[PDB]
Amino acid sequence: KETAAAKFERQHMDSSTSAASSSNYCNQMMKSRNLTKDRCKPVNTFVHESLADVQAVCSQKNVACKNGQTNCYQSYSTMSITDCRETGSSKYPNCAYKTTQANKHIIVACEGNPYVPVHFDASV
Repeated sequence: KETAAAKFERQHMDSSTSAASSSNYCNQMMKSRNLTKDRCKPVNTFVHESLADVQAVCSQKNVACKNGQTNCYQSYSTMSITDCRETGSSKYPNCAYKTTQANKHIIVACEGNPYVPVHFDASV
């Protein structure tokens, strides 16, 4: 099936745009990446940097993950991100989102050989 690394790219990477494309960005992207198929995923973050720069985070600042595991890493620089958050009106199958752009440090969990991002933990 889909590898964990491929799943991270599908759920979290959008290098095509530099910021939140428009007020409709999250509605379009949550659907097109298949994040509304079985339910409305309540929150998700997209990162607008190159794949190379996000993979490099696995050699940056080691920090504890929210779940207590020790394989999380925080970026030294800020990155361009978009947060998608489920609105009040939203009801499956018609999921609806608010789009918010920010520049923040990202925290990701890394695994494997090669050692690559597999989950998005937080932004700070």
